[PDB]
Amino acid sequence: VQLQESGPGLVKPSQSLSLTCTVTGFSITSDYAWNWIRQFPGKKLEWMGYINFDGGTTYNPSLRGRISITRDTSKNQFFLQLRSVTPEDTATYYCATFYGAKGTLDYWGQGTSVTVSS
Amino acid sequence: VQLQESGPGLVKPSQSLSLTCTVTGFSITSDYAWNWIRQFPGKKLEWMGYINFDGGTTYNPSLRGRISITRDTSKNQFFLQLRSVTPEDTATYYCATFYGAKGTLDYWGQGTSVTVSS
Amino acid sequence: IVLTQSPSSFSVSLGDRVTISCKASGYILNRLAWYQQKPGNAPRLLISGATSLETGFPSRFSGTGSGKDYTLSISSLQTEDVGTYYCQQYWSTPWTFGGGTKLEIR
Amino acid sequence: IVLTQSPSSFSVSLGDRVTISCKASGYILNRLAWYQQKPGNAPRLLISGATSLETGFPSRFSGTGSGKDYTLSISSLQTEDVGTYYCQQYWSTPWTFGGGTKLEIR
Amino acid sequence: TTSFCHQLRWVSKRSFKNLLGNPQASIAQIIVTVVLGLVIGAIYFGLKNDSTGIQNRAGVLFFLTTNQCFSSVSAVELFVVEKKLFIHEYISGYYRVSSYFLGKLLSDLLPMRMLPSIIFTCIVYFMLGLKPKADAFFVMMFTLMMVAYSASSMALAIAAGQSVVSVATLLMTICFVFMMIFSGLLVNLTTIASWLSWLQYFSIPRYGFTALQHNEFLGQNFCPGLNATGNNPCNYATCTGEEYLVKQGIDLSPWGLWKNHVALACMIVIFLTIAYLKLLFLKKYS
Amino acid sequence: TTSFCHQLRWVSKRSFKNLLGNPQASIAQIIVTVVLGLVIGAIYFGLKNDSTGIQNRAGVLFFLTTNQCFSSVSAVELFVVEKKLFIHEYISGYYRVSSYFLGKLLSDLLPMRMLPSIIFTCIVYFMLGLKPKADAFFVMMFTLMMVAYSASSMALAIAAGQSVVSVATLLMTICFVFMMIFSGLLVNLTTIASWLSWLQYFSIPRYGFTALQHNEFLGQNFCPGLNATGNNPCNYATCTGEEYLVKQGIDLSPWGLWKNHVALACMIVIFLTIAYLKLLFLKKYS
Ligand SMILES: *[C@@H]1O[C@H](CO)[C@@H](O[C@@H]2O[C@H](CO)[C@@H](O)[C@H](O)[C@H]2NC(C)=O)[C@H](O)[C@H]1NC(C)=O
Ligand SMILES: *[C@@H]1O[C@H](CO)[C@@H](O[C@@H]2O[C@H](CO)[C@@H](O)[C@H](O)[C@H]2NC(C)=O)[C@H](O)[C@H]1NC(C)=O
Repeated sequence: VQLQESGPGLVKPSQSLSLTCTVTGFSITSDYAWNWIRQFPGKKLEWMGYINFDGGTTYNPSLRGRISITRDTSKNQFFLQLRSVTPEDTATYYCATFYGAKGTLDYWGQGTSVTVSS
Repeated sequence: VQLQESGPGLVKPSQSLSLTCTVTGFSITSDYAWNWIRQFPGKKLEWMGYINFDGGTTYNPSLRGRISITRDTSKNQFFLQLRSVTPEDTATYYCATFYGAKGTLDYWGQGTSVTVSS
Repeated sequence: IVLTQSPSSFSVSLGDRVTISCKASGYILNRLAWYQQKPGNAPRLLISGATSLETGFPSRFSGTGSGKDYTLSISSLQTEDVGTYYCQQYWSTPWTFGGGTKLEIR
Repeated sequence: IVLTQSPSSFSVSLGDRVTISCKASGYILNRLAWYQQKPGNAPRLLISGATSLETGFPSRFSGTGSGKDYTLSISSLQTEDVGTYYCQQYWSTPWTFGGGTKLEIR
Repeated sequence: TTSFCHQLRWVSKRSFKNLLGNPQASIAQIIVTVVLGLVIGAIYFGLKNDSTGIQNRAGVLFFLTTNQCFSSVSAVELFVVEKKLFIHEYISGYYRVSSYFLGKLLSDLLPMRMLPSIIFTCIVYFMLGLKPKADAFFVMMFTLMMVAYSASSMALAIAAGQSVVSVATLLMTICFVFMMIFSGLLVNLTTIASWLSWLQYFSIPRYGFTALQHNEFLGQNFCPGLNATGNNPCNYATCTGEEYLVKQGIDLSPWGLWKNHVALACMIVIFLTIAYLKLLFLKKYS
Repeated sequence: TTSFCHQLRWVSKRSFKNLLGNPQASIAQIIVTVVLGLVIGAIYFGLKNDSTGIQNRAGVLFFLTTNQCFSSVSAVELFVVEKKLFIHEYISGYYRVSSYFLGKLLSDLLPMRMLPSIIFTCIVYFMLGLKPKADAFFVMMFTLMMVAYSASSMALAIAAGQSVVSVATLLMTICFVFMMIFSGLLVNLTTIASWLSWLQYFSIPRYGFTALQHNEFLGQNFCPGLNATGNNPCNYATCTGEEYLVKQGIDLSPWGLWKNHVALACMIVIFLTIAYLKLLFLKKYS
């Protein structure tokens, strides 16, 4: 599977940001569960959340009320929007592809830095 | 895995018969479940029973009280003995190797005809 | 659970599409393997999970069906594919096979 | 469930055996993947199920341990294997990763 | 006297007003099923479709059905308390017995068994997040209705014609536990040995629980990231609602949903017939 | 009078002979737990290690613990029936209150709660085919003992000091169902939301059921042909007893078995202390 996400490289604080991970190779509603993972500046990682193939979603409970992940089945796209951002959320973001029956995040997006700045 | 069973080619009725399937390639207590399958003269098949890796056994409930399957771990052998035979039980016999997580009887012995005859 | 593989014979010429329909007695839910017994050999595994296919086969074999109807379908029936095909549930012990279908050449 | 990957640094020379010990906070029961992040890339999957290994790796990598101690062990530490290695439980959402271990060259 | 209709309307008016006249047994049960519906709404709130979905969805269903069964044990009371008034009112000849029985069944059983069914479905059906379809909500609604009337019908069939509530209460509790075990949850009904697997069919929460998990598992899916249609090297996985149903031993065909209800209504008619024959045979004993 | 020992030996002799003198409440419960032990022996006979093993082994354990819990509801009776004899015998001053309470607890509770535990374990432990080890049989034996004494201790703690058995009986039944839901079977205790997942700890069958499935799943294995140590492309499989325990949320370490028993004995001491303080505070009310 081949993933590529693209969006803005900045957002003002206390707003929303949207990203889109165009998927080529499968269908979003075909098999796997589809996932978003941030990475703080430096080292630390944090799984954010997946929408699976049947549109149900699961979000990291640290990010309550602030993340939403949507699905556009025809273009094989899935979107995050992150509401009420903070310059903490300046982080590298990733879309990654979760197998389920292997359990491990097998495929990953190439990555885009997102900087919340005033 | 490479299986080979060998024993008598005959038994008198109302007795017991023993067969042995020497296994080369795995250990009997290592991974799979290990299985015995007869085949009536002509076409029909009948799964008889498996001892798995941890010595528990499961037998085809048509063959109640009559089959017993034992294990000899050092030589990688597992045995059937069939008690109170009948010339119905004249059949080709097979040892076969059941994967579990694939569910299908993946490997099979080469086969030995067993004829209950007076 | 008894399978019911009907009919037990077909006589279809070479290079054709032939259809075998295994009918369970309960639901077996894609737990249905097809085995391909030659004359004088042990039943080699052909179709696992009722859709997939074990590697080492000419990929002309196609397992379809769900519910209780299952179907092995052979497009371009070759010479090697005459034999006896046994469906086999593995949903629950005991793992009853089918009656088998002896294909024939026209 | 928080992992605890200690320590977060090692400086071991080339061609050696190095040992990384990820320590969970509960039992995670072999649900522990190792990821191998380069400088400037996305975390590529290295060890799945805490024992196995995804194809496309030099097979010098060996995941051991059970209970709560897990351990990636690298025999003959090459040049390509400097990086940052993140253990990651996937026993239950949320899937906390580890703090990562930045290897160094002596 | 009047033939059939005016007397059951009039006696049903009496005991119906008597139920409206008594807020204790009514409103006590109503507040119990409301707050209990809220607590089951809180504990199971937002049923996820993770690995932990199945045993959680099949948990709450096994509660509700079985809840209804012992919520029928209070229905032992309704023919035993007024028994002296029943025999005194029959030796004087106020009514016909079928008019009495069909009248009193209209009075207490038919409305009071409707309320915790519809209250349970309406307040737990959307907290839990079961199937968003409206007809599935209706099948759960009607299913809890029928299992309430049938467990209550068995409570009448055992209860009617006795003077002591307690021995019939213990006897009903013992038969409800022996029907509890033969629901789908607690034994796996498929792997009972055949010489006593036949008595599955005497169990009322198998009918209730089997319907409530027929209409509610059937479209579902329970392993995230695993489509599991034609599932491959996970076998043993139980990653649909179908595989949980068949592995539980339930007819996945749409008739297999409703034969639970025919078995229900058949148990209603037989059990009420047994209570009816007990009334015709004990009416002159007095 | 005598200080401490002769009076509890003598009153314990009285009520102990009174229990030997009454075959009804004793032998009725004994034949119920024997034939019920036989029926659970028949239904679950020869527990297989197939896919259907887990929900069958975790079925019967969830029965037995919960059985013991409501088998403690009869222990509501023992301080409420003799209440007039208790207050009359205290205003005359036959005894000390700690001598009375520790004496009567020796008389009824300590032997009668031993019998269905040891009978259940000895007749269902080998029909079912649980773990052949002798110490595991001992842990099940002692575990059913402790959960019987603790549920009975809660029955005393709520029961003591009242005149009516029935309201305390309904109140105990309501708290036992609200502890039933928080056992491991019926909710998956891990995925309760955190603001009411704290009250797991108030539930007695979580302690009983958690111990009984700690000592009995822990070595097992449940998918035939699948070794499942370092299990690969079955994830989601639940093919050990460990994965069922951790997925259920139970401390797989050996302390996690026995902290259930410390929590048990702590609940025994606290609940009997509450009943003790109720007796010291109501002894002069009379
Ligand atoms: C699971 O994957 C299967 C394919 O293996 C999907 O089933 C088929 O999907 C195609 C297009 O995606 C349809 O044209 C067929 O009609 C589907 N067949 C069946 C039997 O469903 C299926 O859609 C996937 N599951 C989900 C929930 O989307
Ligand atoms: C399951 O397979 C594993 C191997 O993946 C076995 O584990 C090892 O087995 C060898 C010899 O069989 C022993 O020397 C090791 O001590 C075992 N290691 C562990 C961690 O157990 C294991 O024996 C198999 N399971 C069973 C029940 O036999």
